[PDB]
Order: sequence, then C-alpha cells, then structure tokens
Amino acid sequence: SFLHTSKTYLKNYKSPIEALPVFATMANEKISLNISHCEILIYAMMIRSAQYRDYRLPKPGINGQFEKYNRLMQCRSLGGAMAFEKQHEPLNNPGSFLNKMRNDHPYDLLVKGGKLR
Amino acid sequence: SQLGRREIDLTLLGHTGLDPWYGTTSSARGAMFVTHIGQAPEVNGNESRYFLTGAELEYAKYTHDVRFPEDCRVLHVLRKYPTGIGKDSIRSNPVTTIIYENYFDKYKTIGVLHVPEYMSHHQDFGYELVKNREVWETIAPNEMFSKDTVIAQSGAVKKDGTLGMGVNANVVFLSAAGTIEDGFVANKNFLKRMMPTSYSTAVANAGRKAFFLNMYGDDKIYKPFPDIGDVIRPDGVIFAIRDHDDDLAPAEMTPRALRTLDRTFDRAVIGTPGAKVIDIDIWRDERVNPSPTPTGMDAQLVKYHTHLSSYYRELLKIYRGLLARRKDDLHITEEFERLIVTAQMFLPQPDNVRKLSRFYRLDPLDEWRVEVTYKAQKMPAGAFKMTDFHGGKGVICKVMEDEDMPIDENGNRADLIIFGGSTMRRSNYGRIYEHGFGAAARDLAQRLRVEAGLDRHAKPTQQQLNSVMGNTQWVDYAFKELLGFYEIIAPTMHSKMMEHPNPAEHVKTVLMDGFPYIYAPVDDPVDLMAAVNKLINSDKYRPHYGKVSYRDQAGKWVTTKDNVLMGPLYMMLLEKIGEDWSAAASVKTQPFGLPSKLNNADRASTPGRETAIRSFGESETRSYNCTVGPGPTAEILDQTNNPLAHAAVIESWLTAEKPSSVPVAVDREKIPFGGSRPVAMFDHLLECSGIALEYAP
Amino acid sequence: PDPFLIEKIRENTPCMNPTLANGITVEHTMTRDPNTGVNMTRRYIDSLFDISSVLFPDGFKYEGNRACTPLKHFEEITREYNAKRIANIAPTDMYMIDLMFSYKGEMLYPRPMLLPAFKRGNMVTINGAKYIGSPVLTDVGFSVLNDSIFIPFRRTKLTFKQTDHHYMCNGQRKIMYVIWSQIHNEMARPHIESCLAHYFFCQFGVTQTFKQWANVDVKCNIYSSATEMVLVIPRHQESIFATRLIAGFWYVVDAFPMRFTRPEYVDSTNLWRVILNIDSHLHSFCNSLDEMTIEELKTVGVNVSTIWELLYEIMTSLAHHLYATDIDETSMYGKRLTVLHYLMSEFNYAVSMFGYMFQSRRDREWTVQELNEGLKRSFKLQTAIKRLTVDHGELDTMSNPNSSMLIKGTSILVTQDRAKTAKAHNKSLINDSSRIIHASIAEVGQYKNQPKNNPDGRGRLNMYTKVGPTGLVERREEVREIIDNAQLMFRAK
Amino acid sequence: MGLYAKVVDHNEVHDQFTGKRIYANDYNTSNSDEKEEFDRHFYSHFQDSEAIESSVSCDCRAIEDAHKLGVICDICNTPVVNTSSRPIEPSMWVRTPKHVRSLINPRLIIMLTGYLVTKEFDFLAYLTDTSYRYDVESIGSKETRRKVDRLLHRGFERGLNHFIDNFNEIFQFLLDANIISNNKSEFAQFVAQNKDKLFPKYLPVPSKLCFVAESTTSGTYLDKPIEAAIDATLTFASIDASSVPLSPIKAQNRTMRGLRLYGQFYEIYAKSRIAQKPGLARRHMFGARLNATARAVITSISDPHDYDELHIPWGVGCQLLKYHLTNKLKAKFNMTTREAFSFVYENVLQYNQIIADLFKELIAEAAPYKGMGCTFHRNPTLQRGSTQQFFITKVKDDINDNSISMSVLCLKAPNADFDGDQLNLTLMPDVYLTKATERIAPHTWVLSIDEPHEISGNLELQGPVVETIINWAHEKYLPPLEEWLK
Amino acid sequence: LSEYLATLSMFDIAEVYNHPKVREANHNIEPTTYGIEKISYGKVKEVFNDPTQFIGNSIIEGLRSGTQKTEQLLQAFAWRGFPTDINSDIFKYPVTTGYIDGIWNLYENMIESRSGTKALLYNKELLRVTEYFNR
RNA sequence: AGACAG
DNA sequence: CTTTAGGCTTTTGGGAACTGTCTACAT
DNA sequence: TTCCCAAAAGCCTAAAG
Ligand SMILES: [Zn+2]
Repeated sequence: SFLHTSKTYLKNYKSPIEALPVFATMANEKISLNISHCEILIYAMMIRSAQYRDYRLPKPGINGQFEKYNRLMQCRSLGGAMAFEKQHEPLNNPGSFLNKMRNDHPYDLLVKGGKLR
Repeated sequence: SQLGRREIDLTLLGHTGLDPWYGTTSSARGAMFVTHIGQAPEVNGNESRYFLTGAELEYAKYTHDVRFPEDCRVLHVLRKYPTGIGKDSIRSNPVTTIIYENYFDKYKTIGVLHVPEYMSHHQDFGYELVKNREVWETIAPNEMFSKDTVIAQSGAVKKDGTLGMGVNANVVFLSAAGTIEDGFVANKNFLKRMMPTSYSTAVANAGRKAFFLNMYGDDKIYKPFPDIGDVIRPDGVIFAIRDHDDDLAPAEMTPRALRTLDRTFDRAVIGTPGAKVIDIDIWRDERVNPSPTPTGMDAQLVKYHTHLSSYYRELLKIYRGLLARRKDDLHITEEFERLIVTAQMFLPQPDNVRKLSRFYRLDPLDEWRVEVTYKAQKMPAGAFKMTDFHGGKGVICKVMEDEDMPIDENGNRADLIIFGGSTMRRSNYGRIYEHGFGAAARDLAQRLRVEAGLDRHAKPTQQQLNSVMGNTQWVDYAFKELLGFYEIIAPTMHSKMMEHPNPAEHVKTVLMDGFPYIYAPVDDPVDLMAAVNKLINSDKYRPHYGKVSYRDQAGKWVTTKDNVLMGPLYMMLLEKIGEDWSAAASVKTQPFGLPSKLNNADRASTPGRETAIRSFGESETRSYNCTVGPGPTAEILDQTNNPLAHAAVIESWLTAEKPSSVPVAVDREKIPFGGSRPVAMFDHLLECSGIALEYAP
Repeated sequence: PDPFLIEKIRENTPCMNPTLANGITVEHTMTRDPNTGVNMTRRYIDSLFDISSVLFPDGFKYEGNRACTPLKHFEEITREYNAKRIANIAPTDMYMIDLMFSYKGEMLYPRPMLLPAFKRGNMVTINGAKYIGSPVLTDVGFSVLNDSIFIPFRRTKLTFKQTDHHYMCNGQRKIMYVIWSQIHNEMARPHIESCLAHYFFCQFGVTQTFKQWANVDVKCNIYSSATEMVLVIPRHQESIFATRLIAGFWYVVDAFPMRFTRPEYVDSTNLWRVILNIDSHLHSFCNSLDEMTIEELKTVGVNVSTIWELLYEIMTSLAHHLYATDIDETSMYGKRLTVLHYLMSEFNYAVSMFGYMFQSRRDREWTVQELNEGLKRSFKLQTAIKRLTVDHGELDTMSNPNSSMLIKGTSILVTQDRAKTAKAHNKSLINDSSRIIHASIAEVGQYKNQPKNNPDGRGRLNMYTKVGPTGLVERREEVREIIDNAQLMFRAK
Repeated sequence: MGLYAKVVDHNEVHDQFTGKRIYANDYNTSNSDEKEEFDRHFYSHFQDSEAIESSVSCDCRAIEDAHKLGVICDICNTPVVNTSSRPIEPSMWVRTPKHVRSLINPRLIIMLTGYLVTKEFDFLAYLTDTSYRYDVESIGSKETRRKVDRLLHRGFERGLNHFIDNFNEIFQFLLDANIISNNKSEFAQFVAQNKDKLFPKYLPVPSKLCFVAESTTSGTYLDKPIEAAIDATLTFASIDASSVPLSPIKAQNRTMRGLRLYGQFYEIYAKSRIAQKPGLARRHMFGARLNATARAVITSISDPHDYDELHIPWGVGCQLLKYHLTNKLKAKFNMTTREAFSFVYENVLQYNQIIADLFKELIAEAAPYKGMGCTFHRNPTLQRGSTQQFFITKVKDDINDNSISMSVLCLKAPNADFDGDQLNLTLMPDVYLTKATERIAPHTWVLSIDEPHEISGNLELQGPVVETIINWAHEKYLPPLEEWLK
Repeated sequence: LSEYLATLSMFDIAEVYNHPKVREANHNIEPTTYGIEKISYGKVKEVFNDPTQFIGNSIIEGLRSGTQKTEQLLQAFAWRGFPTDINSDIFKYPVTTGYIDGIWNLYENMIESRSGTKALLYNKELLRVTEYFNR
C-alpha cells in the first residue's frame, strides 16, 4: 500500500528526499533492506510532470512528483503494460496513441518478435 | 514432575499411533510422517518393525485381500486362459472367478469373487497377492467356507499378526559428504531388499486405422506382443502399430519392414524392459465383413480372444442355468450382475440384432483392442525418495558396495548413512531414541549369540538352537537378561514377559530372530532420557559405542576417529521415485505452431516422457531479461515459438562437424526476427482492431 | 516375533470400529435387511418417494422398485438410439433397479435407473476409474455459524442472520436484535433485509400475528419509531418475542414509510406483500417444510410441525444461538456422517423437481400417455450418476500405493463446503472461526494427520470413533473426561 | 525510446494484400454450398480428436504432400504453405454495402463504447442507427437523463451516413457538454490527428487460426468470444442475402449492427483471451514450452568436482542429445538417419559402449568449456541463483539413475534440497547463447546484492562439511600454548 | 578429512541432557512468558555459550558455529513455549515439556499440531499473495 | 479446478 | 435567478505464486 | 470465497451570464 485521519501513502509526499526515510524505517523494522534498494524503488515510483501526462523517469531525480502503480504501468510503456493486468485498458486508451516521449522496457523486445527497429 | 506419565491413549491418535516416541517429534514432522505413510508403495522384502505398538495389528487386520463376504457355498470355479500343454497353450493363469451362493438366507444370493495374481490401486504401483495354501487348495465346487475368510492376501501382512511397511536398516549418523543437505547414503544390498513392484497396463487399438507390427516373432511366426509370462524386449517396445496403406504395400508390409520399427510414423507403447507380462485382455468386433487386419497377423489375437470368449460364454451359461432353475428367485450380487453384463458386451450378438458399437470413454473401438498388463521390479539407485517413519525424508544421493559401507568392530554393516544434524534442526528426536534403543537391543541379542556358542549375523540352524536349549541354566539366565532389558525399556512388556509360560521359547525366538522385538505402547509409562541414562550407565545392555571404519570416495579404507553408534531405523520407500523425467530434443507441434501437452496415447509412446517443459515462465523470462540483455532471451523464445527457427537449430545441429559448440545456431540474416507465432498472432489481432504497437520515432 | 508377545500385544490393545474400518459408506449404501433383501440405497429411494407421495393426483401410487435382470440391464444400457447400438466398454461398477408406479391398479412403463454399487473399502469403479467414496460430516438439524443459523431443506439452503435496530419505549431509546433471512433468490431509502417478522406480517395480519403467537395486543407501555404509529402493550403481558416483533416491525417501517399513509392498512396483507407480489414464492415458502427436516429438528430438540412454528422457535428459542451460543461451530460432536444424502443429491433434486413440475401443471385427469412422458423426461438412466464424478466432492480419485484401506482410503472425511465442490472456492481457512482448535478432533478426526486438504484435524476420521446406528457420532465416556479438561484449556483467557 | 500504439489504415492493408481477396459480403448463405465455403474460409475445423498427418497443406485438406510448396491449389486458388509456419493474415474482407458511405474503425467503436454506451441509454446506437427503441421516462439516473435530454434538444440526424459525413460536428458536441466528461484533451487530439484512419472503406475479418471448431463425439466444441465475431460477419452477409433489397436506412442499420458486433467481439477477446492469467500475452508472448528441455529429480555428486559441472543421466542424455547422437552416428558409422534414430531410441532404456563414447566425444569436442553449456532452473524463480548456468560433463552409465548431479556449492543459491524435487534443464544450442548465459553463471551471485562488501550467504558451506571442519579444527589434540612452550 | 566426521546418537543427547544446570533450568519454572522465555531459556543459553562445559560434543560444537540455530535446541532441551493456533494467538497455558523429553499430554500435543497447521497455511496462502506482490 | 511433489 | 463545474461518497469490477504429474467429459 | 484497490456513478454545493 505504501509503494503503490492520516495515513502514510507514498503519493502523499512532496519530494522523495523527505519520503525515503519513512520507507527506510518501515522496511528496516522487520526486513534489513539496503538504502540503495529503497531509493531505486522510490525512484521507479516517481514521475516527471504528471500534469502534462508525461510518465517517464524524472531527471536528475527530484524534479518530479509521485504516481500510483496502475497509472505508471498503463501509461509509461505499452510493452511493459502488456505483461501486467488489464491489457485492454491501455490498448483502448487515447493517450497511448499520442507521440509522446516514453521510457524503454525489456518486454518491448518481447512484445514484438525481436525486431530492434 | 510426572515426566514418566502419559495421559494419552492409542485411541486419540490413529496413524500417529503407528509409531511410539510421537511426542518427541515436531508436529510438522509428524504430519509429514503420516503423509509418507499414505504415499508409500509396498516393498518386496517386508519385515515387522523392531519396536511394536498395538496399531500395527489393527492395520494388518484391515487391509485389501480377497474375502468371502458371507458364509457361502462355492458353486463354480472358472479360470481364464486354461493352463496346460498344447497348440494354444497359456503359461500362466492370471485370474480365477469363484461363483458362490450365500446360503443361510431366504434368498440364497449368488455372488462372484475375483482372485487375481495382483491388486493395484495407484497409477503405477501395486503388489502381488499371495494365496492362502490351506484355502486355495480347498477351493472347489460344492464346498463349505466361513465368513471373512481371506485369500490372496498382500505380502505385507505377515503370517503372525503384524503389517510390514518398511525395512530395518542399520543406519549410521555420520556427517559424510554423501549426505549433504537432505540425503541418504545407501548400499546395493539394502536397496536390493527395497525393490518396489510396479504393475502397468498398455492399451493399443488396431482396426481399419492401423495394424500391429512383428516385434516378438521371427520371420516364420508373427507375434505382435509378448505372451502371458513372457519378457519384454531389451528395448521395452510393444504394439508399434503402423498405419494401413495399400499403395505402400511393397515398402511397409515386407517381412523385414514389419520387424523393423521406424521410431517416427509408427505407434509403439514403451514400458519397462525386462518386465514380465501378467496378462492380456482382448476385445474384438467380429461383425465386420471385411476384416481390416490382413491375413496372417491375427494369431495371438484370435488365440486370446477365443480363450476370453470361452470364459465369458461359460459365465453366461452358468447364469442361464441358474435363471432357468430359479426364475424370479435369482437375487444376485451386484458384482455378479455387472460381470454378466460385461460378458454380454464381450460376446457377439445374434444376427437378428444390430451389432454393439463398443466405446471406451467416448473413444471409438475398431476391431482389435489389446490391454497388456505387466509387472516390473524397480531397482533404487538414485532419485528414489525414502523416509525413516518420522519427518525425515530424503533422496538416495550415493550408492556404494556392501564392503565400502561402515562396519563396526562387531561386524555390523551399515545400510544407510544420514546427516545427524538435521535431527537437531527438524526436531524429530524420536528417531534417535529408536536408533539408540534399537542398537542396544540388537547388541543384547548378539551378546546372547556370543554367549550361546553361536555366530552373530547368522541365523542359527534348528540343531544349534536345540543344542543351546539342552541346558536350562543359560536359557534362564538369558531370559533374566531379557527381562531386565525390557524393564529398562518397556515396563508394560516387562510385566507381560514376567507373566510368561515358556521362557525357553522366548529365548529361542530371540536367538533365531537376532533381535528382541519390543512392544512400546503409546501409553508407555517411561521416562525416555532416564532409560537412555540407565542404558549408558550400565555394564550390560550398553550398545557398542566404538570406532567405525568405512571407505571414502578416494578409495582408502579409513577408520573414523570418534566413536560412532550403529542402530536400526525402520525405513520406507515413497512414491515420486523418478521415472517421470521428460527430456525432449524436439517436440511435436500443434497446427498453430507451438509445443503442446502430451495426450495419454501419445505420452505412453516414448521411452521416458517427451514433454516440452515450461522453463521460461513470466518469472524466468523476467530474470533473463534483467540479468542478460533482452536480445538473447528474445532469441531463445523465438527459437522456441517460431517453428522455422527451431528447424534451423536442428539443421545446425545435424549439419555440423561438431554438434557441440556450434558458432551460430540460427543465421538471423536468413531468418529475421518477428516470425514467432504468438507475437505474429497478437500483432495481427491488433491490426484487425485497427491498432499496432510500434517503436517511437 | 514371539507369538506370545504378539498375543499379549493384541490383548493389551483396543480394537477399532468395524463399522468405520471396513467402510462406513459400505454400511450406509450396500447393506441388506435380513427380513427383506433390499439395499440401503433402495430403502432411501422408497423413503424419498413416500415423502413426495403427498403430491400425487389420487391414484398415481408409487409401487416401489425392483432389481433389474442383467439381461435387462444390458438391453437397457445398450439401446438403438438412431441405428447405433452404442455400448461403453469399461468396468463401471454399477447395478440397475427399476422404479415402478401404479395408476388405478394398472402398471405403467417401469423406469430403469443405475446405482453406484459400492465395494468394500469405499471403492467404486466409474467409467474405468477407481474412486473412493468418503462420508460427509453434516450437522444433524441445523448449523450455527459465525453469526447465523443455517438450516438446509430439500429445495432451499436457508440462512437466518440478525442485525440491531432501535425503537422508543416510554420515550427512551432501546436496542433489539432483528432476525432476517433472504429467501427470494432473485433479490440479490436505506437498504434493509427481509425480516422474519416481516414474513409474519406479510402472511397474517399484524394484530392477527400478535394475537396468534403471543398474549399481546396492538393499537396502531408504548412503542414508537426512532428518527408515525403507536403500538401499546399491556403493562404486565410483555415478552422477548413480542419485543422482537416490535423491533422487526419498526425495522421494516422506519426506512420505507412512503407507502404508509393510513396506519390501519398495516393490519392488512396485500400492503405487506407489496412492501416485500410473488404469491407463488409465498406459497412455496409456506409449504416448504418436509418430513426429514421435521424429524431432524425433533432429534435436535425442536418441535417444528409447520414452518411458522419453525419461525416462532427461531425467533424465541433458537435465537439464543445467534448472539451467545452454548454449542460451538468449532466442535464436531453431535454430527452425522451422511453418505446417501450427498450421493443421491442428483436423484433427490430430480424427484423434487418431478413432483413440483407435475403438481404445478394441472389438477385435472391425467392420461397414461402424459404420465409416461413425464416419467420418461424425469427419471432417466443416469439421473443419479451423470454428476457423480464432476459435481460431488465426496468421490475422490484413488491413488493409494498400499494394501491398507485405512491410511488413505477409508479414513477421509469431507466438510460440506468441500463436499459440494461445485463452488471451486478457497476461504483461505485462516480468518475462519470454524477452524479453531477443539478437543473434539482428538476423538473425531486425527490431529497431527494434516493433509493440504484440511491442514487441521477435521480432514480425516478417527478410526476408533464410536458411531451408533443411522451414522450419529456418539461420545465415548471415558476419554471424554480428559477431553473435557483439554477444551477448557483451549479457551483459557 | 518507448513503445506506443499506432492506428492502422485498413485501406492500406487492403491495398497491400496483393493476393486472393475474397469478401464476406458475397456469402448469401442459406444453402449448403455457400455455407460450406464460408465454413472452409472461417471455422478452422478439426474433424476428429486425432493427430493430423499433413505437415504442409493448402486451405483444403487435399494436397497432403510437402514437396508441392508454393503450388496454387486449383480448388481454393491458395498456395500451399507449412501448417505450423502458415502466415497469419485476415481470413476475409468486408466492404461498404451499396448504400453505406463507409465503415467505422473498430478501435473508434471500442473507444466510443466506453463513454457513449451506458446502462440506461446507448448514445452511440441512438446517434447511428434508426431502429433503436428507448423510453426517456425509463431512465433511472439523473446525469444520464440530462445527457439524453441535451442530445435530444441538439437534434442530430440518426443516419450512419450523416454520422460519418458530419463526424466532426457530432464529435465536438460529444466533447462539449457532458457526454464523455473525461480525457477530453487526449481523445480530441487523437481524433484530430488520426481522423482519416478512423473511417476505412474495407475491414478485415481475422485469420482462420483465430477461430477454432473441434468436432468430436458429443458435438463440436467452440469458444464463447468467437460467437460475437461470427454474428458480425453473418450480419454483413444478411446485407446482401436479402430477397428484397434493403432500403438505405435498413442497410445503415444492419451495417451499424455488424460494426457493433465487431467492437464487442474485439473488446471481449482482448479482455478474455489476452488479459486473463492464462492467455496469449501472459502465457505465450513471454515464454512457453521450450524445446531441447529436460526435467528431472536433482541427485548430486558428493565428490571432488567443479561448481560449473553437471551430470545428465543416460535417458535424459539420449533423448535430449538426440540429434547430436544422430550426427555422430552418421559421421562415424555408415548409418542412415532412420537407423540412427532407431539405434538411439532403442538404447535409451538400455546401456551400450557406443553411445557412451559418443557422449564423451561430444563433451570433449565442446572444447573451450567444461562440457555442453546449459541453464538450470529451480521453481519458483525468486533470486539470481534460481536460474544458473552449468556445463554438462557426463551422462551416467547407470540406467537406474534418473538423477542430475548439480554441484553442492550451487545448491544454496536456489532453495534446492534433495528431498525429492524436480528441476528444469535447458540445453543451449549455440555458442552465442552460452556466452550470453555466462552472465547467469553462478559466479554472478557470489557478491551479496544487499551488502556493499560481503560475499552472499548462499556461498556458505553445507551442514556435513562444516561439521567435519569443526570436528577437525576445534579439537584438543595439542596442549595449551603455555604447556606447549614449557 | 575422511575420518574427522561428526556423529549423532543417544550419547550426545544424554550428555547435553544430564548437565545439572540444564536439569535445574527445566524444573521449578513459573508458567509465564517472563518465567520461561527469559529465565529458563537464559540459563540454557548460558550453559550452551560457555566455552568450557561441552567439548567434543557434536551438537554443541555445531551450535557454537552456527550449524544449528539456538531456537530449535532451546525448544528441545528447555520447555516448548506457547504454541500458536491457526489465527496468530497465543494459548494461555504453555507446554511444560520440550522435545528431548516427550510431549505426552493432549493439550500440548494439540496446540503444537495447530502450530504445524499454521505453518502449512502461512506457507501456502501467504506465498499466493506474496508472489503476486513480488511480480 | 481438485489432489499430489517441490 | 438559472445552468452547469468540483470534489467527496457509493457502487462495481478485475484480480489474487511457479513448475511438473494425475484425475475427471455424450444419453 | 473474501479482501484490495482503482475507475466510473452519483450527489450536494458553488460560481458566471
Ligand atoms: Zn486447396
């Protein structure tokens, strides 16, 4: 629930700098997990300019908001969306047809037969 | 602190009552133990447990056999495939039918009872039925018999009251390298003592579609399949039926072509080689005017069909006589009714009625149907699972010779080697108790064998035991020692043996068996560790806790530096013995090109399974895409999915001077990417919707 | 081994139950009476037909059933059926009976049927496959579940639940449990649920219901709604049942009351039916009680003779099981080991549907042709067997590599939810108050025998269990003592 | 750079086919001949539950030979191609009827179905076809009722030709007030950029392999979603299979009915035969049922060995290395390939010196490696060590050993214990694949992925070896240091 | 090292069991969490952690080198402590006997059986959810 | 979708 | 004043471990 | 079967011509 009256969801945080320690403590309470892994997971959770419907990873890594799991999976790369649930949702989505800059996922090369270009 | 008091009965725990020391093992180990009891096949060499509880008596009492359900008079005895000498002679008779009459009833119900040479319930394991000699000889028409009379009982049921589930192995707890992780180290002799018997059935249909080949006969004599009591070829192959084509007559119907088996384009059923054939069941549709099988290749088929037809005709005649005698008073057992109906389905119908279109689960039947049932003895040498009647389950990871196994100074040879520390982790300590106690008891018996002028590890002859019994003094002394040991171990058994009529018989039985069998009940008032301390701190009854010498993997004969104790554990074999290995260089393909699953007829046609294993799932392809670049993973999945790529791989294997270390398997220039069937299907289906996934420009 | 040692071991050992070791399914299915040679299945069929005989048009007598000759068995199995005398070659352990009816002293066409013919050890062979027939541990008259009284009938599988509701008495707010039960299957302003008192008011008048089921009068102490109408009750003639009726009335009235304008219409019946008009459903509910349910309820300790008596008992005497239950769902004592009622579920359903769709057509004269057509369309050859291998979860596949039927064959119990198996469900078995530790396991079932089917002790059957006639799990006294103490510890706080 | 979806112009696909173009409009059906031809084009038939023998065949089951490759069958006017490698192309085509302006793109239909189609009212149906029956007072909602009232007050013509011709204004009105209420910017931009591709004249009816009918005893098994597609095609057939020619309004209504059936079919098929846990994307597009693969119980070697050393047994070695053995037999001995297969299969359950020598020579000819490269899998695949590369070194001479001697050291990388577990083995058919798999070799999981400078705990020695080392090193075989000096 | 193997039998278990401090730590115990899992287990840990008490014993030599986790040996030689039901609740009455001695009562056997059942269920269904989250 | 094996 | 936008609360629907073996299936 | 969680429906409240 964290990764994907007051609760502690990840999307509620403004910047990842103040969001990492909470997740680090929460994980380290029971599982000894390195800070680098937590940073990688949170940075995977991130999104740059969510208003402009841009879903690729922010650079350098702070200039960008957070986003929920399903929107990131179904709005980042259709190749990665095919391996996750509800493929008809991104297939039947106007945004998927817009020529927007997108990130690359390994399943792309598996979504097609292996053609690089 | 009431440490020696157990407020439990054998009644509150059934299968857990099969062993004592149940409370010294963790509950997970006990549940696994009961499951392994459920999953254990029957071994040819069955022996009673050294430590006995009252449960084994009940479990032996309630087993599978051939029982007369009521006080009945045997009316008829019938036997398939009559035994003797002649032209159409049969070596062995599989099944005997007994038609009996349940008298002492107003109805006098007539029933049927089948006595086969075996009884099988698991898919590939069974057990031979040993017939009671005192009863089987008396089986005759017009004879008297009691209720619940036993015939053809399992070999696991002993002559006395006990059920044999496993084999007593002189286990040694050494942390040898052979027992890394969860394994066993076994010798050839003990594994010979544990050979499961496997009963299997092979079904082949030959009609207008195909005809049997010649695999068990010479040029002169045509034999499609082995006779009853025959042995399968060194390459286990039966039937090998070939499709019937007239235009290919001078090619695939010559005498050499019939004997020769083409692995492709022919249909064989491949069982265990060297497996003796138990029996054969033949079904024939005799009301087809053009017989699909050409003349010459229907000798054994007609032979066995004639024998079966005579058997079922005699059954039908018996029923007809009974009906003509007692119309409207012929209340019969349901099994007898079903047998008569099966006989009617077997025998041909009269010409005034349409013929029977026989089926087997929606599967049509054409002309000849052959069911060959055969038995084999599996030799365990690796990948065979074993359990120690506790939570400890393992796999045979090393098989050595009898000489190479650990041997004590007394001469006791180890049958198994187990890593001791596992007991410290899985927390199944009862084993050790058994182990420990067994050793002491064994040594005690051996001690008597040394004090009676006998030899250890050698069953004395009746003359030697008679000579030993000549003097009462030593017999009484040995019985007193046995009483003391029982008092140390089992006070209940101590009282029982105090109330003993003939101690000389007990001593003689102990000497003959070589081990004093111990009755250790579930509600046994024993402090276990107190008994262990008593055995350790005693001049007698103490097991020989000395050095043990064995042979390591380097061939040296090395003696262990610290004292090692050898003790009898009651082992048991499990199912999942292997034989399900599925290696397949190339797998047959669906019309939509992709490997598929194996149907029954097409899965029982290859030596070992030929399944296409899904070793690339979503998780596996995840790991590959991440560890290695997606390129090679896509190449592997393209070789598997695209049939042309797989054909290119096989062509590269075949057309290379070095089939190993091929420079490039598929020349991607000749076979470009994108030809994989699932991906092409997905892309085409999307294009039919008006969309297509393409790389960003 | 020493023969004397084995003799003493036998002497100092309690024997198991020949009823359970040889196969309890065998005893409850294929046991013949000595006075007359008739199986348990045949007697069960006769009992079912005698129960359903109340719905016959005065002359359609059910004569009985006979055992079919194997000549006739083969002739009937293998019929012409469009010039293809199709026969299924397989062991298929079965036996054929024929049900015979009579009409005004003349015979009809007998209807043949097939029956499983269990062997010793709970073993059957169906279509060439060896199956094991396990009994089902069923509650005798009704089950008490997390918050519910679950009562099965021949047709319906009803559940009585409860909720809380508020009502004003003498100007002060009071809280009472309203007991409801959804009965209209098509059912699945605040949303409420069909209260039992709502059914009372839908059948009888409100004043009629109060007068008939209590010594209480109604006007239109003082009872009134919370958040109009006023129900006044004599100051001394009060009862818990009357208060429950008041609570149910206000539960049904407080959220709805746009259809309540003149309170006197509350004394009627059509208004209540409109509030709930499927008079066919109402009549089926009224005549939805049969003899087996009445007998089981008498066995448990209830005296139902009519379904309205059942509703009164639940509202007054059995409601104790809904909030603070003396018995517990966790135990397994006082339970039946039923076999036939689950094996013949298909046949029971077929007989019920035949009776209902035969009475529901007409009450006029019945012609022999129409009766024969109905029997042909109702009682086929494989009526009770077509769904044995797919719809019944008590018939498992035998995979025993042993000569002993005790370890895996004859010592399997199946819970009702696992007995149906048509659901294909997974309750996760952890967040369930049903699967709590109970000492009953030690006497009924086998703890430390923990298959993945039921990882607790209820999966298997204790082989020393004392089971009396008609498959009722009795309690052995001696061990019971110890067992009692254990149970207290299991509930230590 | 990413992977986005692109709208395909069906007219371009129709023009690029350049083969045998047969249309579904011209199947009048209602008679044996045309129904059978339609069943041949559609309805990939499997007559009996039996393995087919035609490796290469035409559309008809008449040319069973395989040497006739590319020969145009006179019966079907279709070339003969491999059954497994049969190209996946649309089986049929559908053109605009004589009184219909064009056809709506099924993607556009599916996109508009999410918003226009509602439980209380079908906006797209009302806007497109005329034979749609509705009751305004029967609308049990409020937002839907207001949308319906606004649409009625706007007053569009309810003809398909009007909807296609004036699609811009109708779509703008749909955008404006409340009708879609979300994703307005993306959907409007999508319509504005791909307007020309949303109304193709021709529409493809999917491949014969998409639709499967398996006839057997007790009938003919089909699927559920296929049904919808069938109806759609049949609808267009009924456009031309009319005794009385339909009026343009009726033709538009039937065309819209067929298009809606197509949209429903594609939506249901994407939801069921792709999206579900078993399907196409999640079952076959990302790996399924490799060839040259074995699976066996892991029994190992407790002997001085190498960690990158594996011992495949006799049966697994013979069946897995079937074509390697065939190549060796053909190269050395004057044996035909049939004799090679016969020898190999005959000697799977039996031992001989020849095949053992062939295994040894294969492993030796795998020169710059310990043996034949392969991958070894333990399920479930959790860690890097669940999948690891090994090198086959020797088939076991014991026929009774159906065992796999993976190294002791590499056991802890997966959760592999010798308790009766079967693991998977994939034979690498190439040196390039072996070099690629070298990144999955065990030496990759030595360094812990969760500690900066520490070797992973998976390299720790097993129980028996550690206990032996303890009993050897930690023994009092010498006096203490003070007594040793003194 | 083909002769420096490790061996297990009743003698090692007796050697650990007969130690007087272990016997004291297995008697006169209040049946509470503090009185069992902090006092008696503390005494047994002190006995095991002493580098002089047990020398040449395979069990404790393995224990001192991490071959055996301390928890299983504690549950064996010392009192088994408060098994769990299918739901993760603790029974009020603990188990008086460890695994080296026999747990022969009915209450204790049933509660440890429920611990095993908990193990099976927490394996199966928790894997079912955990692998999906991992994916 | 039920059982079994890991 | 009338007619739509905005954000919170309900309701609904897809989804819920991997590999292998075996089992079921016409009236 | 029951718990997760997002997406569409639906509802009161508020701002501009
Ligand atoms: Zn053709």
